[PDB]
Amino acid sequence: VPHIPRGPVMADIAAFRLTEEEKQRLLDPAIGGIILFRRNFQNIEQLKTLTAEIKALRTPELIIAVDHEGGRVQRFIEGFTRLPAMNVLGQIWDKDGASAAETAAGQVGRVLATELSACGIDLSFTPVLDLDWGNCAVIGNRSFHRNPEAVARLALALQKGLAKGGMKSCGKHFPGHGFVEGDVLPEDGRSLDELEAADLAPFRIMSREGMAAVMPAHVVYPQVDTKPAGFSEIWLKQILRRDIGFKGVIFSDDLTGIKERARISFEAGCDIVLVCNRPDLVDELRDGFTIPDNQDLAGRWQYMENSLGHEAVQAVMQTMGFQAAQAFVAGLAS
Amino acid sequence: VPHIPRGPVMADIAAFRLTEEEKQRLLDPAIGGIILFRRNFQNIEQLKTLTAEIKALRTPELIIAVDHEGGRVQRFIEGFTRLPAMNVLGQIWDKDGASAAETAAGQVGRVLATELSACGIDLSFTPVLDLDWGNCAVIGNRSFHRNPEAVARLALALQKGLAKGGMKSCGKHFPGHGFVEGDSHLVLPEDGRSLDELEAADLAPFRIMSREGMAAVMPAHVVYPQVDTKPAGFSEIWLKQILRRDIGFKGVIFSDDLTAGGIKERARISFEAGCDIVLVCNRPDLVDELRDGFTIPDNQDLAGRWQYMENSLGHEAVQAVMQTMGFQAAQAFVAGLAS
Ligand SMILES: O=C(N[C@@H]1[C@@H](O)[C@H](O)[C@@H](CO)O[C@H]1O)C(F)(F)F
Ligand SMILES: O=C(N[C@@H]1[C@@H](O)[C@H](O)[C@@H](CO)O[C@H]1O)C(F)(F)F
Repeated sequence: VPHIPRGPVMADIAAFRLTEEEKQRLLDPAIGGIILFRRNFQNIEQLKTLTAEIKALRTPELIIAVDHEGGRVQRFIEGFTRLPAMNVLGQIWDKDGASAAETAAGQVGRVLATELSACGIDLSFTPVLDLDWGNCAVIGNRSFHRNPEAVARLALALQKGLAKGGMKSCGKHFPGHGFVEGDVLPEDGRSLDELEAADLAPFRIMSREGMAAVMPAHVVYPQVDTKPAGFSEIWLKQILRRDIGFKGVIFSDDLTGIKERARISFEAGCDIVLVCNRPDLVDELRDGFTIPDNQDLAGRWQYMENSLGHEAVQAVMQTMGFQAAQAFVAGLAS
Repeated sequence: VPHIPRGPVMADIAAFRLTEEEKQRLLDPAIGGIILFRRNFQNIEQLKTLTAEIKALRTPELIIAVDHEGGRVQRFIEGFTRLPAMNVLGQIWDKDGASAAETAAGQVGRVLATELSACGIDLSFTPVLDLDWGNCAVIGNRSFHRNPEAVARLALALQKGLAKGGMKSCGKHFPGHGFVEGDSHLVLPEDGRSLDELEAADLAPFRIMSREGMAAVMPAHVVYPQVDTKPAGFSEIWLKQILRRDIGFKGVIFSDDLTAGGIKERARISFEAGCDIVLVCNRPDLVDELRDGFTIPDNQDLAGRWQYMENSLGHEAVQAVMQTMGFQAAQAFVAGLAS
């Protein structure tokens, strides 16, 4: 079993089981992780087999992630608790108050993460920290709430729940996707002060409380930089690293030539580039790829490794407390 | 004032007032209409001035459109009634019944269209006819409902409201965007279902709206491999064989946003697939490239298809109607659904 450092590329796979070609691709030193999608899911036992064979290829084991946010963003349905959209939690906040909403968010996080942890998944790319300005359809009900305080608090409560389930968090989409219209490269014309007073606050607060990663917005904020955030040294190095003090992973979000697109991502401050639905572009990228110097990469990947062992998860899922959490969360979704 | 037929390209503009270069671009015979966005809106009076100067360039007057669906898709906010998301109408359906929901949809349509008609707008790109399968975040609350019957009936009721406000309808996104997952922004999703599955559900609102006089359709940027390997907006099977021949739709088929392989070639394959009018947004450079030496494809139905979309209310008539108590009550009712 070859020992190769996790590379800075997160790739993906076609279907339910690895092909031989995929195995060879995943052994490339450029690759450090995998993101899964609904097309990779048949049932829980198949998923376990898939994650095991991915993990068996090399050490440190490839980090495996998925988009389980809730509502209309939940890749794996059958055999999982159906998760509510995050704005459901914000509706509880408005109706029953912060305390009930936080409690509910904790349980959603716990169920979400634990069920995925049982299947060999390391991380869900959640939570969305974008504010619901009522402008952006592609975010839509994926946002907790309009109000930064509600978003921050619900996100923190979800994060604690995720940690109980073995998982770190990934805040999306830095520095805030909520204000633009999105239904192209959108433009958010606001000033940095306007963003600091609202959209950025949940990111600051989550970073302070141990958030593992961030996904950047594919959005230009011209008053701060002419470049989209995911390609901006100002956003990623000057604001996120230096000003906010964030030490976790900065993902590039989807780059899908590719070599040049990746280069500018890394140069801007991204640790890991995502290349989804395009194994051809992954093949093009990795051929003659030089791994950029990043002494923090290894630790940044490792912080995201799932913190629960397989047996410990099986035990927790047998408890009455967890099963009650499952039924509570199921009830929010219907 | 030059008399030029409306061309098959729908373009756009940069900001609040036309520049001289934009005026010259909009006189090109390749162009037949304009789509507006939030960046073109400062306030109602500026908007009126903008639409007037667009219309003054040529005859037949360039058709002007905008995306006013409701909820998180409403370009012009200040000075307009805030519109509810379409799923709010589906919630009324579930709670208070079809009759109350249809009535509400009629008022939303009326307010939506009338306020835009006051400003010189011809058409809103609405309604969404996609079904809420609980899969597609980008559609999300933009869909009326999960159930094809509810979607069809709410859409028809909205359509009658729109017509009261001077406007035709544009169904989105043919043949149905509801089932794919969509929470990236720039991927090409795949809907693996069979044609029969779509006919039993997602296609039915499109059939019904077509029969009842829907003026246009926007295609889904989605591949349905069991029917064709091409995305719907570039598929002869979807657009000619299914939409034209089988469904009998006679209105406008708009293209995807074509924004390389080159714009000329991308437009060519759109027209060849069955699109009447190509959209080229946020890229006046590509519109300039496209129109230079452009040969207008032969389409004897184009002129009538554009004209069917012209606003049916005169500007003064709309200002009068908006002073009425009945319309102001509609405004307050719709405002209340949004809050
Ligand atoms: O929102 C979506 N598509 C939008 C349309 O709704 C809109 O009328 C048109 C014009 O601006 O451009 C597309 O990008 C989709 F649901 F297809 F992703
Ligand atoms: O949804 C958006 N971006 C998504 C991320 O949320 C997601 O975690 C990632 C991995 O699948 O892929 C992006 O496209 C955006 F809002 F940025 F458009």
